[PDB]
Amino acid sequence: LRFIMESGAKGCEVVVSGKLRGQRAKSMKFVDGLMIHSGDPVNYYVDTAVRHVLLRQGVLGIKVKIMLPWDPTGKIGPKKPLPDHVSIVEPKDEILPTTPISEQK
Amino acid sequence: GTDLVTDPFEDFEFNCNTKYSGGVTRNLMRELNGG
Amino acid sequence: TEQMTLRGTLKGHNGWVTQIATTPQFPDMILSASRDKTIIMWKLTRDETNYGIPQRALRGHSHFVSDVVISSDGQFALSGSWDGTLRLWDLTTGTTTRRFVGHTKDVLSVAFSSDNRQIVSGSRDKTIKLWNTLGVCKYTVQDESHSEWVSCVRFSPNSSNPIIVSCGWDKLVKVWNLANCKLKTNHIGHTGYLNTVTVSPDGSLCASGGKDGQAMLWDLNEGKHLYTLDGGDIINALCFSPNRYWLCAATGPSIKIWDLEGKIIVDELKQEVISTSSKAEPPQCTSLAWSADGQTLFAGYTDNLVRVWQVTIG
Amino acid sequence: GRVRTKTVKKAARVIIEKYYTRLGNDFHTNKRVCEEIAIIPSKKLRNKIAGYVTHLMKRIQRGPVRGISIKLQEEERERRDNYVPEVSALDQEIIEVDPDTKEMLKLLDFGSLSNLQVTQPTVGMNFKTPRG
Amino acid sequence: QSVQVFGRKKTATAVAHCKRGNGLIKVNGRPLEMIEPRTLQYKLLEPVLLLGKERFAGVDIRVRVKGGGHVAQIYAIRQSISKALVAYYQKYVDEASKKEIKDILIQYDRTLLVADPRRCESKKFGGPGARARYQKSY
RNA sequence: ACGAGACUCUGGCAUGCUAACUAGUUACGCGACCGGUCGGCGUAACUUCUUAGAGGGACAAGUGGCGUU
Repeated sequence: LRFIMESGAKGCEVVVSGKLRGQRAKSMKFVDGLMIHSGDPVNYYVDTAVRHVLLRQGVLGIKVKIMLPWDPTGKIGPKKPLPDHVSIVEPKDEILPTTPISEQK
Repeated sequence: GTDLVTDPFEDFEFNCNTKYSGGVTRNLMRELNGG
Repeated sequence: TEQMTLRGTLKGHNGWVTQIATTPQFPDMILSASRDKTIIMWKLTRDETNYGIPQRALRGHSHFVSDVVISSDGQFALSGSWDGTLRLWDLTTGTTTRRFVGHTKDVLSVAFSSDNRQIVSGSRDKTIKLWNTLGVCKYTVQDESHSEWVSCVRFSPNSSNPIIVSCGWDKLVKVWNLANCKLKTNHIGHTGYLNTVTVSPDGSLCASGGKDGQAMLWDLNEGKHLYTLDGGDIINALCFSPNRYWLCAATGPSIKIWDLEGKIIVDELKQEVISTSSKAEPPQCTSLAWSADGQTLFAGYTDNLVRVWQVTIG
Repeated sequence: GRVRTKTVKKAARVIIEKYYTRLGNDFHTNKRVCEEIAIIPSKKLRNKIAGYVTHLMKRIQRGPVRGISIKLQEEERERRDNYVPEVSALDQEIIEVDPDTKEMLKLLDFGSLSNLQVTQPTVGMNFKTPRG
Repeated sequence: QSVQVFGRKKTATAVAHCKRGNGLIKVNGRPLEMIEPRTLQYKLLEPVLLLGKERFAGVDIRVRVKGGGHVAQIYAIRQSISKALVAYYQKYVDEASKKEIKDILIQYDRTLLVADPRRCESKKFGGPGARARYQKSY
């Protein structure tokens, strides 16, 4: 999880399910950061993988989800931003005193 | 095959209410201050 | 300083005018902006009964147009919609002939050279070139380009040496002449956005205007600080005095003229429709102006009605 | 239900408090400006924001609204809060004073005051509301 | 150039080539009230009783009328004639007369310019159709 | 911070655009007489029916009423 987040991810989640010692099967889930679950943006913003680890007592499933950071160009993450995020361009700066006196060379 | 290992911490969190509550509590206490 | 009155009313229209323009070579037609995939003609009769006529629904534009402009001649009208396309309305076949969609970036408007030498378009990859009909790569702007989006370019409003001005909704307007074509300084501090502004036929004046109102003067030679006059809000229509150098705008239904000598109004009388409800907003209007001599005036409200005024100019 | 989600509300408030002068009362022009000066990744969301911006400017045209702090209203309020009358409201030529505060002022060594006029005390001790 | 949208509705279409010609009174090329299905045959007789015989001496509307469905093919001829009059009057004299006859025709009936948007909707899970569900036992 | 919403697909609308020898036009037309276009073939209209893409379009936007207005 720490490596995922220093790699730049917007959030991550690792769930480990199976025999965590004992007869019964436990499932732990460590989610750090932010991640969506619903809608279309999960297809291009959340990348997930499921693996099976064969131990001497049984099979342990590891499910890892990483929510990619928004990135225009470069293809490290997704191009289009989250559809609910509205970005505002800052209007041009205006710092003028009472009397317009400009600095010229 | 092999078997995954357990920290005393997760052992206590899993067996805090079980037959092994006393043992996991003792091992966790030994971890935290056992010098 | 004139005398005007709304001597009557007309009915029938769906597109309302945004920018006034014509060409002295072939002024036998007059255009008007529209949204319903159209650009609408007017006609001239100059009598008491007739003050405006609907002739044809010129359907065929891919969108609605930012500003209206004609070539030097009236044989090609160059309409630039708010996406980049170009449409040339021509009367040779009675309808549009050439439609250009070839700009990879969303151009705001278009222009025609007075001598048909340089073609200038507003590209949004911050690269602006200068085309020609002869096939010679004239010039391009490569480094220290605009930091925002260019909208349109203008030239000399009469028969004279064509001088380039690049005006944009991005509050950055630049003026150059083909003899020198040099830039002195680049500074910020603009307080409003300029719809359009024309240059003097002798290359000495280029007006300004902003919401703050500090409409400051430009000069062709340099960017020296001469004066900052007063003004109102963002301009959405502009007509210059054909005989002198004045300024005009309209902050809604009311009109406001500023004369660079007197700066005062003589007698402004207005007619507005009334209604019983007080919480009901009345219909609005945008602005007004004379076409070429000042004998008829046009306006329309947001209530889907059209009105026309008769003025006595003197 | 046409209740606007807080996304469009916040976006509209930021747009209008940053670009108050460009917007107006027309939905088409507000929509176009919202296209220009913001990145809205959906056309439906852009239209919703533009509609709520039009509604908010209709609200503002008849007075100030609490969530939006546009510059013209702030300047107006600052100019109004700096107002001072021609003469002070404490510049009373004659000040009505009861005998009790007159006695207090006499004990406070202010008995030479001439701006004060003594008013006769109330004849009854009725000042409490009846219980019930 | 050439401005031609003809008439269409629902599914059917009356391609209305508008030009100068004989322009006799015909529907599917056939007489006034003579159509074989015989159901909605009056809809065209109405306007031509107002203007006169001179007005249709030069309006040839050559129609390719294809499409099954009464409410489609009928109610598309009214749309087609409305557009024919609109285009003829707009191009020839002025849009004020087009304004007038379009006013009478369209304020006469709303449903020319507007078609029914209703269409068969998708079938879903665990049911014989869109909304119905299979019988649930206990 | 998740979920809801946004979002994706899907319909419903373009006398606007992009243009199609595979389905849809043709009067410098033959397969017709006592001035009404006639199906293996006849297809220099940038297309309306069809196909599908770039966009447009709807926002409680306008008006009236109720509501802390």
